[PDB]
Amino acid sequence: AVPAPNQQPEVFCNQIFINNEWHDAVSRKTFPTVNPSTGEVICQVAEGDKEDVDKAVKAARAAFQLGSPWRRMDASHRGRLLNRLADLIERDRTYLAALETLDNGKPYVISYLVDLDMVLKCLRYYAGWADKYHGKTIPIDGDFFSYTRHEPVGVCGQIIPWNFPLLMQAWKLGPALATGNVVVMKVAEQTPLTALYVANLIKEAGFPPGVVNIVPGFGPTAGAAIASHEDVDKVAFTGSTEIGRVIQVAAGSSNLKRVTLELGGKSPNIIMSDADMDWAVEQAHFALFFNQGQCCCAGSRTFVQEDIYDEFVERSVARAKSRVVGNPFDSKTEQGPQVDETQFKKILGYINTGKQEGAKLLCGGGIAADRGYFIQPTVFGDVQDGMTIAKEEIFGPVMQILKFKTIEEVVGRANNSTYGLAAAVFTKDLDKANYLSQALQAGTVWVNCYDVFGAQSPFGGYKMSGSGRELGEYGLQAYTEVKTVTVKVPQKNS
Amino acid sequence: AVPAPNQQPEVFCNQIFINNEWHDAVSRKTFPTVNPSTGEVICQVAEGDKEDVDKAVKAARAAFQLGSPWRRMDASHRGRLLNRLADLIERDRTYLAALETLDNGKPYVISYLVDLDMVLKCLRYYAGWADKYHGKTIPIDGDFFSYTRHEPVGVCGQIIPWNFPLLMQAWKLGPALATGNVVVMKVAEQTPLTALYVANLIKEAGFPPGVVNIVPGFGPTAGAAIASHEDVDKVAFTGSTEIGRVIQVAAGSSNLKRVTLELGGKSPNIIMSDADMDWAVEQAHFALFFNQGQCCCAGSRTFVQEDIYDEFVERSVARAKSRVVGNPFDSKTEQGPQVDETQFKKILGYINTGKQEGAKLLCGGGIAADRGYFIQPTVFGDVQDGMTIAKEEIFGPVMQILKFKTIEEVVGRANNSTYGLAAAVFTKDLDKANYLSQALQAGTVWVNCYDVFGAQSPFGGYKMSGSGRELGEYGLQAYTEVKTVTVKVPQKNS
Amino acid sequence: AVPAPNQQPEVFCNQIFINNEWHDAVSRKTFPTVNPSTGEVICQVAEGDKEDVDKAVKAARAAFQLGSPWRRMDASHRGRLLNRLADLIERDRTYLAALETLDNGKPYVISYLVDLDMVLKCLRYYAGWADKYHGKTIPIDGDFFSYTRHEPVGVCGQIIPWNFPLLMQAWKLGPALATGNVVVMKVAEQTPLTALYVANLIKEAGFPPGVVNIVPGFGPTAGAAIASHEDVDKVAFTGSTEIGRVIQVAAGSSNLKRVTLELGGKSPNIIMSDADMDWAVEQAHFALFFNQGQCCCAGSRTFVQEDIYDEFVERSVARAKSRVVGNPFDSKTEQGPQVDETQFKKILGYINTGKQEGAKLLCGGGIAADRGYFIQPTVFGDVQDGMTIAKEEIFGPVMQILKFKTIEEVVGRANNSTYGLAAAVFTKDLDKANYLSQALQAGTVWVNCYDVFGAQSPFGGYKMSGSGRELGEYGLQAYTEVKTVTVKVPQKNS
Amino acid sequence: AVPAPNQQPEVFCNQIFINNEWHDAVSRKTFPTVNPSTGEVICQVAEGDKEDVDKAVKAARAAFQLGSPWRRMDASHRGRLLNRLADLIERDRTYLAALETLDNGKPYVISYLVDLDMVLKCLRYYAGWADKYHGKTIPIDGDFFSYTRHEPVGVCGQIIPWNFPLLMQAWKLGPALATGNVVVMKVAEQTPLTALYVANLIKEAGFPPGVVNIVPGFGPTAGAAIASHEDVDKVAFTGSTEIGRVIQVAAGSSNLKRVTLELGGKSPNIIMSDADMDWAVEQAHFALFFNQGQCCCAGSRTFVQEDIYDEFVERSVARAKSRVVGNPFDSKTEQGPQVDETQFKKILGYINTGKQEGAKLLCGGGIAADRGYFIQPTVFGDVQDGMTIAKEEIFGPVMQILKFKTIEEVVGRANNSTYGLAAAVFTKDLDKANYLSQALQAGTVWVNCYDVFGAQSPFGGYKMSGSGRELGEYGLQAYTEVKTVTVKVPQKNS
Ligand code: NA
Ligand code: NA
Ligand code: NA
Ligand code: NA
Repeated sequence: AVPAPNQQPEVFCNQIFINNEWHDAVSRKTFPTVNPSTGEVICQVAEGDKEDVDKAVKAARAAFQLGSPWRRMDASHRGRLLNRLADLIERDRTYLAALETLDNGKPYVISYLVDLDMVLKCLRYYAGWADKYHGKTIPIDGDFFSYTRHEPVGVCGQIIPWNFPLLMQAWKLGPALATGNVVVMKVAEQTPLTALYVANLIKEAGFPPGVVNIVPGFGPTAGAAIASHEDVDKVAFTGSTEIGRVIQVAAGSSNLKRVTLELGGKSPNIIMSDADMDWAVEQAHFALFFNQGQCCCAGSRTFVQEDIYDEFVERSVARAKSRVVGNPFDSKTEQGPQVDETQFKKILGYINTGKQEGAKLLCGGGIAADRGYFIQPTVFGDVQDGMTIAKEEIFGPVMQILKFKTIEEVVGRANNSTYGLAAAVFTKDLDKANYLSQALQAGTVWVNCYDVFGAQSPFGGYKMSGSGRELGEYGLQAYTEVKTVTVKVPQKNS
Repeated sequence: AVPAPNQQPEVFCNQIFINNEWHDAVSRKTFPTVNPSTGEVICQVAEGDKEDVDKAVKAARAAFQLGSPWRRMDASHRGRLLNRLADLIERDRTYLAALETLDNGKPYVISYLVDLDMVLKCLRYYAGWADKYHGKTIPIDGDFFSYTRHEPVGVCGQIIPWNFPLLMQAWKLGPALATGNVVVMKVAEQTPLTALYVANLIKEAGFPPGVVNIVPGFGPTAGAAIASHEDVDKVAFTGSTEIGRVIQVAAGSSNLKRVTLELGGKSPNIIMSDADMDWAVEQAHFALFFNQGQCCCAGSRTFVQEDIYDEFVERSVARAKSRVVGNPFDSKTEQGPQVDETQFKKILGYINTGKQEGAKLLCGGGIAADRGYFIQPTVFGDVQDGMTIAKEEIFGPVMQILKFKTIEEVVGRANNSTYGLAAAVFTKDLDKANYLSQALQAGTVWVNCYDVFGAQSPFGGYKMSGSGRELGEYGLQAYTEVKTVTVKVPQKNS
Repeated sequence: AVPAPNQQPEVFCNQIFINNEWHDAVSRKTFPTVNPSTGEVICQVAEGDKEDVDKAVKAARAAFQLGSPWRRMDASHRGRLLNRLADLIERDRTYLAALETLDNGKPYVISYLVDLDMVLKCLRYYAGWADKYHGKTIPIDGDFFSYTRHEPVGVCGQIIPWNFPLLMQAWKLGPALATGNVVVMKVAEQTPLTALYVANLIKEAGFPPGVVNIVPGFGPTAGAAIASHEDVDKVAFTGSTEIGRVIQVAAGSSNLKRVTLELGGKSPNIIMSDADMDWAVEQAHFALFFNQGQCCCAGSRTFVQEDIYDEFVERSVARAKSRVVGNPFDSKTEQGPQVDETQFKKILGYINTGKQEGAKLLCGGGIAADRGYFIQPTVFGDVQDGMTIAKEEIFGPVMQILKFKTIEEVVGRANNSTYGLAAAVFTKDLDKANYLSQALQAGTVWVNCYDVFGAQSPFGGYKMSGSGRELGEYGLQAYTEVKTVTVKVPQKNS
Repeated sequence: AVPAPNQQPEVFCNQIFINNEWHDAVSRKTFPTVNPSTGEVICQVAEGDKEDVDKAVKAARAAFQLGSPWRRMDASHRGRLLNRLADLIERDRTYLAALETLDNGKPYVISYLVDLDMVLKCLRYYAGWADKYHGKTIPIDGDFFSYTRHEPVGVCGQIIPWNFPLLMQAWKLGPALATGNVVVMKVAEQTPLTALYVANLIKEAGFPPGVVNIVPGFGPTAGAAIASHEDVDKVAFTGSTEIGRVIQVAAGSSNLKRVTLELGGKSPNIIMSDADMDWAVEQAHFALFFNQGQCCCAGSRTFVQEDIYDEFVERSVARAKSRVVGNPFDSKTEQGPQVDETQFKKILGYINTGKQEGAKLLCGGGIAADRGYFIQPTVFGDVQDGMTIAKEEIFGPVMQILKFKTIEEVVGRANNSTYGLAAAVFTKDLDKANYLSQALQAGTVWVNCYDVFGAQSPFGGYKMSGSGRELGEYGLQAYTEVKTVTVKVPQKNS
């Protein structure tokens, strides 16, 4: 079931979080955060900039000093704190889900059943890793005792997007804190509220001051300040491929800080002729339209084998036309508004480009409401690889259906992209499944399913969809600095 | 028990290696490689540039295609090939050691007993890793079967320095080949010969054409071409910190290729009052003077506790004065010439700066021979943290001895650096050793020893000394692209 | 902060626990459990036998059937349940500690601050392991996809001792439940209460019926029934070496069930001449006297270097004389009574033997109270290796102090034993610590400390002190059955 | 590509191997080893007994002493030695293959192409493990430094069968030697020759005396002396379930030595109606008839779905009737003789048993030649679960074909056995494969293939088919003794 929401939840936090205290921007400047469903301003938020970032970094660095409460804390206790933070989030689940929906636009039912649940599972998962990421005792040559210490990388700058505000924060905080690092987080200007409230919970949980610092603000200012900072040891970024470049260049230009990127995609969803029609159709719909189509791993290239193409398209169009668009607080709503005006216009622009280039508009294609940033579930058929809607990430409710003949053909076409975040394969055949999962150049390959995330399984991109991995044990690698200690001994023995 | 060397080894390879064939630069241009012991030209070498690197990348990419011999090869067989390569190198050990000394300048005895031995151990170590770097089967939530495939990152651009020509090539090829990647290597212009001959052995061993391609040439040309190439998936660089920045910026500006860096250092060698005097003195000498002082992790900051400072310095000066400098082919020679004129002049410049800033010159300080790039073993006493020779990497036979009082003091001074490649601690006290090894911010902390390397133990730097690790199991991480495959199953059970 | 105890807590559970329900023994027989501090009966407890064990096994087997709630449960959820169990035990902490002290005899302060704290840390540690014990994807030769599934071993029979009732229960349940196994636990006849109450908490936590079944009773009856059962897949035993043999014999004679043993010991505590006198004395005292000396890893062989022997002995005797013996509920009591009469007499018998064989009685040596099973802290000096009190496990407040001269001597004397559960070394010298830690043949070697347990570090014995390890990642191995799945694929690629 | 064999290979080794030297049995007794193809005696072999085993154990223990060549040797060097042994075995490949066939009876082509090839890959695989089985540095609570040492278990008694003489020796020596243990091996009385020759190669390779000792002789004498020896730390046995019990009982009755067992089986080969008929028929034949049916994991229960039963049986019978039985040295021979008379008679007995209980004899069922121990490829149809030929391991060329209807039915029937060594599933359906591979209670589950072994993939049984695993990383666990070292440090930091 799902508890009734407060459609107009009160905002308790809207400032910069440093040393477990709330601060106004040094410039005293604030920026408005809008409710995408109405287009009206929710409240003002402290606009952090370079100077505010500097304050946050110094606080983090201080909390990371040898002998500090955070450094001396037992690894198991860090796990205890993460579990406490999770318990607190669960206590304030209904409120957080409502505030998430208010600032993001996604359906309250989803924020409660999906986003929040995943946030809880992510933090609790990593909570258990806190005291289990062992170093090694190595059998080196000669009379020596060699071993490695898995230490925290240090002050970690984390910049996250707006599509999954709370979840993105969880994916970043979970591994970082589990391994004993300190954080200076830069949340999206479109969705700063939920993350800021969580900071209050981090304080309530008992995390030492300076361990987690959140600086709301713009990208070119606050974000770039973190990426170019001389005292930030590592930066984790999740967003567009274009900005990912800026981040890596900034890291190489400054202090050569370690970098991991989770960028965009143009994920291919391959439906073989032997697939379960009903299942594939529903999953292909979910694969694309999930979260208003604002998912980095969205199945934006639906490949369908010719023998079943016509039927698949017919069923897909019907499903899209039946997709309920409206008030995200209404239990019947399947699709809310896009995050903001910029995205709203961007998507309409892509739809226009799709029409211009010859793609067959099967349904939707325009605005779905007079107020808010609602867009009709759109489906394009007979899409070709060279079309703009087949190459660029739309990040909206715009489905692309392409036809193919052979398995060798679809492999080449699916892999012919600078992106490689994810891919899916729908088939009943064992050999086909194995052939494709191996051949596909993507960080995650789903078989007879889509958007199946687990805190236990790593997620990340190939090619220009990013570098490094998040979630699972792999998610701890980027947050660890390996130290080798080689000691001379009297006489080494096996 | 070292075999008599051939002081005038014949050069059989001096061109660009692509598809197991030797090619002249497209521009037909060549550059001279000098014997640092005489200053005379050994021979000309094909000067590779962008167009040459482009040919290399295409060959590598072709060898990496799905279904190719290298891709279909059993992981165990890749291990067999690496073992065969090692066997071939051992067969031609005496020749390679001589050719190494001829082009690099290091004593032949060291080339044979150290470099070649370490080359063999590295290749053989990784040969064993070829079929053991397992992926994982993950207990994800829901009715799904989730697992990861540890696939090769792809086309790897590897740029190596001149201080350890053969060894650096092995540290690179070992992990790359063991994990099934393809290589486009750019060797140092100062020492291209030995690596090129090894390429001939790579062909002889049976490695498929295009798996390993070597392009000799300059850095701003060939090296930059690789770092900025749109089809190179990963770049591994070892060299100066200055150039490391260029590499990472090039990667972010191009295709967001994965990057790992092994940069410079100013490693502190801490000698506590309770240390074994004789041992610490000898190890401190080796720590700094090894390989003409041309070691990335050289103990260029010798911290000595006041109570033993005087005696330590006296013994160190004596050892430095008795260090034999001369023909690297003479068995009595402990120190050969510096790699080239540029390094020769740079070192003298640092010695001049050391005198100008108030450091007490105890011995050496000038040229050691009329012909070649020989420098006298130089030792500076009463060095202060603020001095240039105390902050900048000299990369030559110039020792810095600093005095300290407390253990807390030395930690702070040792850690006050933008470098953090290595560090050492000499003491008989258990608690002191553990306190320091933990407190020191360096990739490798040696206790009662120095420059102890093992193919089993990872090596890499903290801060601006680099990112990522080489050697050991960790050395495989950067050469692996993790793919998650999540399959829907009828009913998941434990 | 130790809360005021209920020096006579009420017993709510005293029956057999099967399918989350309380049952009387099939025979309806019961056995008394005595308060060692008064010798008075606390209450009767259902005396389980073979027929009762058979019921428990069938219940366990049923809960382990493919498709059952326990088998289908998400691994992460098993973790949640273990964390819930912990929270429940923490809620009833004060009560459990008191009940522990009542049935066992250990000081309430220790039961609260040590036993329960460790029980909570153990369960919470393993809760985090529930969804992280991955299988592997293996790069096998040929066109195949090979991987391993880490499945539960199945029905696990767990037999535990009386020295740490609650903690031994946690050490067993934590790893077993985290890996998805089912349990048929046989608790000690001397201390069945606390475990039985925990079963109530297991039910309250939400664990499916049949997952954990507890059968109180005698060893030759219930215990042997489990060890010899044809449907028990694995048995984990902790107790004496003598019974350990019976366990392995029973396993081999029955169905070849997997076996792991945590037996007795005669752990050497080596005090080098350069050790911290005060610290070594206090730790050596703790090492032997902890938990009324009823610790499997007790430092029952205190080796002291001759140069410091006299002083160490003097200080040791003073500390032993000042050790407060009395009512466990009194805050000032450091030592409570022995678990039962049998142990009471066995200890006195050993003290008598110590006197008869020439060991020098320095203090104590007799009964400490008129009522209960209290024994005076006894210390024997000038003990020789061949003496009975130097070879056999006393399991009481009887300290053995031996004199030695050289480090080579002590290693040989320490290792000359059929036991090898633990050992300790006290010294300030780095080389000595490393030499001894490597040379000593024991599952755990403590340096400058003793009885330092962590749920993160494995514990187990060498030689006849047992086989297999508990705690840490290693504790999951014995509870895992490895399955290899090798699938034929169209064409294998790296 | 198989070199012409020496049909009458000379025997160079037929004594007891201790300390790299050949010794006669203390009793001077010898036993004949027979050529199963002719029934003639090949030669006599020293009959080792208890006293001979005692000598071997003492030699092994001596070679395992702290500071010995074997204990001090670099782990990487152990790998070098293993690779050398492999090279020597390959050098004498043709000879060993012929001698294997001479004493065992299996076809020379198979001995050369399969057995020897597998032996080479096993040792070479484990050679790579020697310096890679790392211990751990654990983030324990409090101010401590905790880590583990992966030490050798010690003196390992290894008892192997006669079905795969050389391969079984490799599966044993590889992991034991890679981890630095010492060995006392007891080879099968029916096939002692090849293992003894390999011992010569062991000495030639450079292994220190006492590291590997081989004692040929009978089971109740030599084998039992090893299992019950007071100085043998671990025993690995491969053979019948009956003797496996004796081994575990001996271990528990003696010194509680660690035990791993690889026993028999009655592995089910499930053929679904949608399987590739031709492929399944050929694979089901191989599954049962390989190595004269003398394979522990032989697919002795071929379950076939009713809709394809009739055709499958027809094709199976035809294939069985075409299977060439004859001189193992003739290239045309597919099946040689059974290992000895005892097995010969046992098989004939089971064949008669099958006829008596109602199983339909489709072909064969009798002796295939006048001389030797040749038996006709026998196929039984319409076999029922309750029949003896359906429950007990025949270990001969006798196929059982059973009919089933549903997938749920077959799972229950396949799992209804005290054996659980292996199983197979033939189907084109993804879901069926996953459903079955998860449901089957077997150590190895092959999908669309059978008898696919890889040094990288673990092998072992469930239930009464054994305990523990061999091959892969898992094969190292039983050969490792874990030691925890917990050191007190000034101040623990992350
Ligand atoms: Na917003
Ligand atoms: Na040169
Ligand atoms: Na009692
Ligand atoms: Na024979």
